[PDB]
Amino acid sequence: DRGVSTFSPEGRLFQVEYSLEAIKLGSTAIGIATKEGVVLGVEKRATSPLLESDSIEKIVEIDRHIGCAMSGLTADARSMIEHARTAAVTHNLYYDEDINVESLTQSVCDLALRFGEGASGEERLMSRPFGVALLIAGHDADDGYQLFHAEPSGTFYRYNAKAIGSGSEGAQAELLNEWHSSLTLKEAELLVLKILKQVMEEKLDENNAQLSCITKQDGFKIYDNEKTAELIKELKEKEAAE
Amino acid sequence: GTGYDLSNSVFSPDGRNFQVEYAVKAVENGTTSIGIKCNDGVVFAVEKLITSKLLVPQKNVKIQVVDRHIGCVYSGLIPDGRHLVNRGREEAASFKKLYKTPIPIPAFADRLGQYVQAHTLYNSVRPFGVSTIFGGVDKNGAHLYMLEPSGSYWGYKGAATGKGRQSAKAELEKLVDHHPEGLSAREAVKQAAKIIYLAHEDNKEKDFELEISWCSLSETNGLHKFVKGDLLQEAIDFAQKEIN
Amino acid sequence: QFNPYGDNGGTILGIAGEDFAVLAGDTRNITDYSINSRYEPKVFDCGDNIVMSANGFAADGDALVKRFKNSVKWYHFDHNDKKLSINSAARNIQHLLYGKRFFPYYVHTII
Amino acid sequence: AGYDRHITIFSPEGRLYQVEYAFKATNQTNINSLAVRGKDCTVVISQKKVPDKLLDPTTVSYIFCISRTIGMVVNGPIPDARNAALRAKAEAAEFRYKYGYDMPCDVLAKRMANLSQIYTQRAYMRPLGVILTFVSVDEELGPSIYKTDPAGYYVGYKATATGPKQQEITTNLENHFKKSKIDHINEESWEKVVEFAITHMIDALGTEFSKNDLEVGVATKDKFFTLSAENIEERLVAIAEQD
Amino acid sequence: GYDRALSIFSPDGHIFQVEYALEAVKRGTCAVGVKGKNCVVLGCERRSTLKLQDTRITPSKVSKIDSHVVLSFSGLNADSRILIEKARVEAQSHRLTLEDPVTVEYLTRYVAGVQQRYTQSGGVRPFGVSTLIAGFDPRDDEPKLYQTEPSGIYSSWSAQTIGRNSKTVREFLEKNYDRKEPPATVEECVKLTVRSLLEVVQTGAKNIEITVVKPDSDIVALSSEEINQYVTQIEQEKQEQ
Amino acid sequence: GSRRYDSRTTIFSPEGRLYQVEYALESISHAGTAIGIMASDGIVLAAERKVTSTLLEQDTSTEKLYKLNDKIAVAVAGLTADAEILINTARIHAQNYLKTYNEDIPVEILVRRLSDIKQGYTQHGGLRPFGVSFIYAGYDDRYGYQLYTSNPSGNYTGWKAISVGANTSAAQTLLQMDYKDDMKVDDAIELALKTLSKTTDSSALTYDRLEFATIRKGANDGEVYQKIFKPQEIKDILVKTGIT
Amino acid sequence: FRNNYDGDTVTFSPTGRLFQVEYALEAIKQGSVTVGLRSNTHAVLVALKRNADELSSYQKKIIKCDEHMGLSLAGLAPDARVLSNYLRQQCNYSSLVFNRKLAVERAGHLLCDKAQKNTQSYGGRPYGVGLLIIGYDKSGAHLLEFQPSGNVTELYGTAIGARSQGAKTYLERTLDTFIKIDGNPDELIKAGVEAISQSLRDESLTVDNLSIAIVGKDTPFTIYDGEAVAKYI
Amino acid sequence: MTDRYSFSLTTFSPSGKLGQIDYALTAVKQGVTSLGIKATNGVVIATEKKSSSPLAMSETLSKVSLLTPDIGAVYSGMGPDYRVLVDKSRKVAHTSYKRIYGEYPPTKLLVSEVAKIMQEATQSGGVRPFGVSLLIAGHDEFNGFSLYQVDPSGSYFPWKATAIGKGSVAAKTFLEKRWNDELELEDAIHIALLTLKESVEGEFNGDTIELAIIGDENPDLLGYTGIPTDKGPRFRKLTSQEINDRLEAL
Amino acid sequence: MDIILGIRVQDSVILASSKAVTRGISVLKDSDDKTRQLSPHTLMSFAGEAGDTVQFAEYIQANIQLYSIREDYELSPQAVSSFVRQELAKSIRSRRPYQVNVLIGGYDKKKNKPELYQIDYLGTKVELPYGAHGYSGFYTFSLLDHHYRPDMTTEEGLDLLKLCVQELEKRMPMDFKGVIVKIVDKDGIRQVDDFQAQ
Ligand SMILES: [Cl-]
Ligand SMILES: [Mg+2]
Repeated sequence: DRGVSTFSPEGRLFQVEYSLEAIKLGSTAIGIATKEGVVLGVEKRATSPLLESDSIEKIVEIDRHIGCAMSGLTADARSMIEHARTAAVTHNLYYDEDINVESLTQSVCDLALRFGEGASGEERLMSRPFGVALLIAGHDADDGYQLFHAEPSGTFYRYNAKAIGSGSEGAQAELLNEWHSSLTLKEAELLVLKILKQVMEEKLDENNAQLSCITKQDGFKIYDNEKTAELIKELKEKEAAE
Repeated sequence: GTGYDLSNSVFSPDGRNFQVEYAVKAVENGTTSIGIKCNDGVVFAVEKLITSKLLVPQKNVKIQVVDRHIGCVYSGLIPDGRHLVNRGREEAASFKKLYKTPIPIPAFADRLGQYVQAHTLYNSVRPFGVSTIFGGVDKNGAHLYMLEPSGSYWGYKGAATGKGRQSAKAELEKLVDHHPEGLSAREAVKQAAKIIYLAHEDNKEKDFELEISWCSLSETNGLHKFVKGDLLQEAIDFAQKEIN
Repeated sequence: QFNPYGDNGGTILGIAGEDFAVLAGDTRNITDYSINSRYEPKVFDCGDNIVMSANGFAADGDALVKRFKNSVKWYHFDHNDKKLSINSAARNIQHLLYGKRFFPYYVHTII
Repeated sequence: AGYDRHITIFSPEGRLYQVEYAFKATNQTNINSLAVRGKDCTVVISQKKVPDKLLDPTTVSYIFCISRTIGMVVNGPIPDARNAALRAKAEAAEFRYKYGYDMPCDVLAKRMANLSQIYTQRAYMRPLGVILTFVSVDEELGPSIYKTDPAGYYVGYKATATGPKQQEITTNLENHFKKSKIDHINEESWEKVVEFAITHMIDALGTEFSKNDLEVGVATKDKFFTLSAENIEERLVAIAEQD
Repeated sequence: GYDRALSIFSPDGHIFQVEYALEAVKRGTCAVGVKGKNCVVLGCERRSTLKLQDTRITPSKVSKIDSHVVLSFSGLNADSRILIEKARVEAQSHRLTLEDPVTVEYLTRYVAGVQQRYTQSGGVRPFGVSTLIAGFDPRDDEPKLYQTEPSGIYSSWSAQTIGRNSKTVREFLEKNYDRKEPPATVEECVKLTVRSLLEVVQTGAKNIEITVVKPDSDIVALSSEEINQYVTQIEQEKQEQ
Repeated sequence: GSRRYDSRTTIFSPEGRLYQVEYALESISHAGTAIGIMASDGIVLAAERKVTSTLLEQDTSTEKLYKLNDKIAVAVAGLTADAEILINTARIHAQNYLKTYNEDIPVEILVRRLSDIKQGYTQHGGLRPFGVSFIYAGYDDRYGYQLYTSNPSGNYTGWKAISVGANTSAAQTLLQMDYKDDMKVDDAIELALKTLSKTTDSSALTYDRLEFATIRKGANDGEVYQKIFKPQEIKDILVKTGIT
Repeated sequence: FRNNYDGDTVTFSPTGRLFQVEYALEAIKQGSVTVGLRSNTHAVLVALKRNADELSSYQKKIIKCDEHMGLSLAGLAPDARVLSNYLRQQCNYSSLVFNRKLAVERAGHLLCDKAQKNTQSYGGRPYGVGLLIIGYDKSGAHLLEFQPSGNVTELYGTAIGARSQGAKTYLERTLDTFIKIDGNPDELIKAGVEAISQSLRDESLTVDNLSIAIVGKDTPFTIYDGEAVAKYI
Repeated sequence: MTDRYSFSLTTFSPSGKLGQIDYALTAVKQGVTSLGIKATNGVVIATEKKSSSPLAMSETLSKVSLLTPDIGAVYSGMGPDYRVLVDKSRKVAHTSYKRIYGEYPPTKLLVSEVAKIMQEATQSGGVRPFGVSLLIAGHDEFNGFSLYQVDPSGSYFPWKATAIGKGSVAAKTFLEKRWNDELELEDAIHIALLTLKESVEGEFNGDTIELAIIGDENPDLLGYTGIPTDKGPRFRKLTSQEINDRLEAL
Repeated sequence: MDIILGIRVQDSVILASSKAVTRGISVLKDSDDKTRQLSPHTLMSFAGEAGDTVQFAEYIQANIQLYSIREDYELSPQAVSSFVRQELAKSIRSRRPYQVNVLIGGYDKKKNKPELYQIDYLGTKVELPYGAHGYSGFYTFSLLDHHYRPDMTTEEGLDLLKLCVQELEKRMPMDFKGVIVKIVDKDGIRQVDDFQAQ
């Protein structure tokens, strides 16, 4: 056949580029970073009405000051979350302090290129790259509120706002215009909820969409369905206003 | 059918290994390098293509020393040559550690020979993309060797490989005929400079830098040393005079 | 039978002020009843405004200080030149020392 | 389906093409070698061809001193020849150390043949494109010639020949042994056995040899040695004073 | 030794080996699970390619992982055993360290993790198996029902089916299962399960096996007669119209 | 590299089938037919020897009926060499269980273990599966007389009567026709021979082409007895049943 | 032709080429431009940082390896992280064992040999990144160019990445000028900014876009980003 | 480096054939004819010494090999494959039996051990099957005389008489006519020499024929006296002279 | 050390195990249950080294409970004891052996007969009408040699234990803080909560 860590004539890794195609078929995930906190929102996308929606866990806690949302082959994420949670707690054990959001992200991305059939470097025993992209949102005392996009390429970008999944290119163009440096946390909540409603195939309600935030004070919290339901009601009223 | 040239260790119906013969093309593509065996030592010289004025003169050294008595120069893929000398150095250290005496040149030759030959036994490795000219002084006289990607090597009076190997070999053949009593170390350095300048005409588009080294029993106490300053200029001038 | 440990003597003293701190130590290095050196520094600037001294077996002391100095260098590389807080250094040294719990560094260390 | 010619697996005809192509590599050097047994010696003659004037003729050899007693001449490329040589030397040294007596010619032959057989069955190892002719005066069997090939085949010979014009040298020696009715060269001195080997080499190939065109190895009781250019010249002068 | 990457991405961002593993599940015999107010029921159809089997010894479709949790499956029977064994071992390992039986969610999350690991490990193919894991968390009366698939994805269902003609029996459950009023009795919970299988099984008294799980490790498998009674009563519901 | 020559024995087809398992079953479909029949008072194993000669020593011959335990035997269909590898491991597992618990292994536990080994070659290792189908005839004090079957897929099932190897479709129809639950061993011996006699690809069903075994609990004992029939004993039962 | 001999790095082409290596070299040309140049006293790295969106950050291009050595990347960032991390260890090993700052020339030799091993073994892939290493050792200021092929070259100045030929021609012309900028860091940086700006086309180098590093006689390897590079735009 | 061939080179084809085993059996068919006949009081195994050159010494190549003092082996197909199988067979007789039970293995079990080695070459990673069929003749106290055939598949069967290689089809037919359950060892050697004459094209004498028997104990071949229980090896290779003596009564 | 007694009567096995756990010159607990239920009709009491004692018991319990679920069947008391003996017989030649002595009391539902197995840390198994581990045996075996009958009821069996405990409370140096008594019969395992004064 052809090697799993083979270069294309255009100087790209085939398996990484095919991995990015899998992520485009995934459920939409949106992150917005403000000076009041970072908001993470995801499309649940239940395949059947019999599927108990609240069992869909696409936003997960890494530590009290770091959360992350996933998009693509969500099963692949489990071992990435496990490494991230271990890296964060392990760092706290060694240095009696919270891990830097950037350093946590860099640790998760170190896994990404550990694939091959015996590549001459170390011992990368993993048959393929990850089929999932992560939006890692957190706070630290050094660089404040941060949002990171972690790809299976092993590169990570810091975004003021970022959308990944099926409706990404559409949502990203919307975030381009709507984001300013002086957004409030509430403004960012409605904005994620608005852009999700736009790209979601289903009508957005408190069952097929989930919000979460990370603030310096209360840390990373997943919004319960009652709290999200009122923010949806608040959105519709402000859209119908003009 | 075909496909006999897609895997390293595969024999073609005519009993050839095409992957080895393709490695030879990488060598032929490379810079020209020579070796001259004089009456009590050996002289190594190589062409250094100056890509631009940005290359720091006299800095990007190509000729490598093994132990303190062996010189190695190669043509083709420079990294592959470095990998072979790295092995050669480990190989020479291993020998000296057990037997005390510094490795004889024939002994060292077979050590490189067996290692290069090993990279033609399996499809999981690529053959070496370099022909290496090496040698020095040991217990019983001076020795000059040339090692092909196949693992094939012989002893030589003179050796040449790379871009302008024909020009070189032709000039070497003239020296062997016109000096049956043997060339001197001093003379062999001047003569090496000329042959590089003459063999450069197969690459005359790009300006080049000359690099010579030698291992003489009388002139360097049987240690590998680089030709520098006055003796280098004297050799460059001898070549620049006889190119016209 | 070979004894891996020795005693190079010396004494170290740390006092904390309201807005300052001192780490002092004698410069004498000894073996049994012989003086090795009258001036062999024992207290070291490790960077990030941390001073360290591992007194007891000089070899194990130098080894520990050397590994911690190296630990500070790699903290900078791995966490965007962030300053290693004194509390973070303390916890890091606990792991350096407990790493050799069953072949210990024969030193009493103060930072 | 068509990869049964790339690795050492069976073709539908029950054939190993990589073994057959390895045999083809043995003639790449275009060198002919023969071995004959004397009354108490074994002689190997090989053609010595030095095309390049820049080559050091003294270093060009396809005859190897494996042990004090065993000599080996190779037909094939020198890298594979030297691979086989170093292995035989290592196996001869190890045997002596473990079993407390010099490895016999036929046992080294069997051992080297068994190694070749493994490359014939395991995919990741290619066969060596060489034919190894081992010679000695064994302390049990006397004058001995044993030859191995890339297939892992080996057998003892009264005399043998290897290379492109193998068949011509073979039939020449055959016809001599049909006539003499004996299985060796009836001669006391090895010098005359070398002269015989060179004489029948000339007769079969139909080529005259100078001192630098040949390469000779002699095995006697408790030593194997190669002849110098001047030892061969003395041999070439002797055969000249008969024709 | 063997570490050849069998599960890899294709140009369109698909892992064909995981995709073809789901096709092995589609081939497998239908399995269904509905959860009532105070119980979960697992129904599975039996094949009829060869009929001369000893039903005493032939491995049954619903396996006990612990005394309080059960696992049914659709796909390769051989593959299912390796997952069931690993689950049963983990169930005991959890009890030994945490001093508490596994939650149904935890046991599922483990089995899901195993299936996932075989999708990006060298020299292995994914499991040709989807599972329905059902039971009650320790000292809990809230019924639990989870599904896993070869990809390693898992989630909980009010009711779900997997295997051959799962498309049909899911359609039935979607327009027969009210989340407002789940089957309040054990009886009417089993009735809805058999009804859903009868859509696919095509007159199968001996071709339908049912397992009822109630709180506090109360698991029982219904006999042919007990199920045959439900089949008799359901066929009268149709004929009385 | 080596990737070029990898068959990939453990992959799914687009339809979700295991190529090697399917082709291994095709191999077994050509092997000599083997039948198991479970009665109220014992079990019968009958197998047809594929290919025979006048010069084939039948007295010292065993190619289909092997003894795993004092209470468990197997009928083989496929590669004899492959079967002997699995039989040897199955014999060991039975002895490991006895050493551990001081009780003879229950039939299903042995069958599941062998079936789990076959499943291994199906999911990992990149090796060909075992071209073998087994009929397990055994007795334990839990389920009494048991008859199992296993195939290269590593899937196993229990039966009242079953056939493996050649013409299973025809053989299974004839068994399903004449089998009753209240059957005796002597009735099962007859049924087994009648079925083989009508599915045979040869002229007549003679003694020299048959292997026969029964697992009975001889009433005048109270313990289970395995009887692998001798050539003369097969010749006798062949005349009594009315096949001469 | 090419399609049959580019499956892996272990395969030579009939012309004697390694296509997997050449494909890795292609990943560099697609990478954002970075420039290196040295006098006798100082060595400067000037790198153009690239952004994904206007909402994203400009990915860092310069990594510190020791107090006296550092490098700029062009191509795959993870491969730059692996090689830079290896070079950090070799600099670190030299310090701890020999109490010796690792010579820039020897740092080059080690990167060369590490890259080479990925080009001769099956299963492995070449590194998909080019590196410009600067350092002040015992033999003055140094600039190295690293290529995934394993080829390392000591130069007065150079540039790698997209439109890198623009800067390389400028430096080849300015050679006699900038080589003599001794004991003036600000003038050597300005000469490096005038070099990289010769490879612009899309935009003009802004504050959070430009990345500069310097090492020299009495200057430890320090990276300037943002506000700190405002006086060079 | 490293054997990266960790996968099977023998795989089931859609028809259910194992290609490499079938192709191995084809290689066996091309091989020189070898046969075995079992008598009441012994077994005989015979083959033709196909000399690859008249300069070659046919004596220095044993196609018939002693495995144990009571077990002998002969083959048809690839000589090198046979040579390494004999080496492994001799060693496994010691490691897996004699070093445990303090006696040589019975014929059927040593055959079973050779069968296993050849089965592993059929399934193990990065290997081809052995291109030989073996005929193993042996004696043991509790089974008496026995003769076994072993094929590349690893399958083995006991024979009263059989042949393998070139003219096996014709040779098997001639043995079916001449064999009875009352043959003496001398009668079996006579039948063996008759059967092998039909296979041989050129010279048919003691120097071109290799023949060995598993018969009575040879106390003269033991090499020591004084242990009554040790009566000597049952395996004996007939000399060039001993064959020619029986060829005059052909 | 700790007191581990077992007694097999007509239709049951009775296990009596001391409630005291002591480190140094302190009795840390006076209500310790030195037994684990391996299966509904098999009980194992244990005594020995501080850590090894419970770690080994829970390890055996885990393995038997795993087997029970896999086979949906209860292993015979004989089968369980044979498994335990082999684990100890492995342990004794390992880097650090389990220093644990066990009694296994089980009702074989197949044979309809109670069974008591005594196994020491070496892996020395034996089936007995009555058993003891450590120093208890030195006084209890001669008592039971005298007063034991095989046809005794469970009630007679408890009276015979009460007599053994009274003797150990009179002549043994250490305060073992009474015993927890458990009956293993056809109906499974129950605890005699009223042995403080029966
Ligand atoms: Cl060997
Ligand atoms: Mg005891």
